[PDB]
Amino acid sequence: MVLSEGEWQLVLHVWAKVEADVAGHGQDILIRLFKSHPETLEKFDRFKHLKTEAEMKASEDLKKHGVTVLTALGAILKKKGHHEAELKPLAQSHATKHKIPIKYLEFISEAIIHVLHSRHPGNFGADAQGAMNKALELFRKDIAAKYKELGYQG
Ligand code: HEM
Repeated sequence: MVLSEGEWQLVLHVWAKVEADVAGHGQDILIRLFKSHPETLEKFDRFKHLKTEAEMKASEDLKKHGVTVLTALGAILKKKGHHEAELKPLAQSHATKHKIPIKYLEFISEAIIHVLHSRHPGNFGADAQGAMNKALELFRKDIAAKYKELGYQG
């Protein structure tokens, strides 16, 4: 699949808003993920024990990891499809070290869309949401392909 320049502009326009507060958005997204799909929390030996949203919000480690993840995702999106190099180390650690099924990548995609829709309604209309979904689907398709080459494909 290929996104048009118009679609990348919609994606990068809302992402610029997200970058005004990377830590806050990372927190909102991770918490949304963990509450909506509790099973995903089990994959993190570092956060596995967090029982409530209040505990999650209070976690300095969780906030730090949210920044790390959003920064990695941001670097990928800014490549506008030419992200092959960035995808390699990412696919290897998630397939081989962390063992994350593709199923989970869809869950986080949903969380990202949910959060952007809540915080940026004016820059996240139907067209902008379609563009973001297309960018995330592209990301998932490429990660899935790498998973297979690596001998995993979760
Ligand atoms: C947009 C999606 C994703 C991105 C960009 C991303 C990115 C990252 C990055 C950059 C790290 C740091 C170093 C490394 O590669 O290990 C990491 C670690 C990790 N990721 Fe992801 N990830 C994504 C999705 C997921 C999902 C959906 C899960 C689990 C449900 C997951 C679980 C983990 C775990 C268990 C670690 C290590 C945590 C630790 O002990 O420090 N990742 N991820």
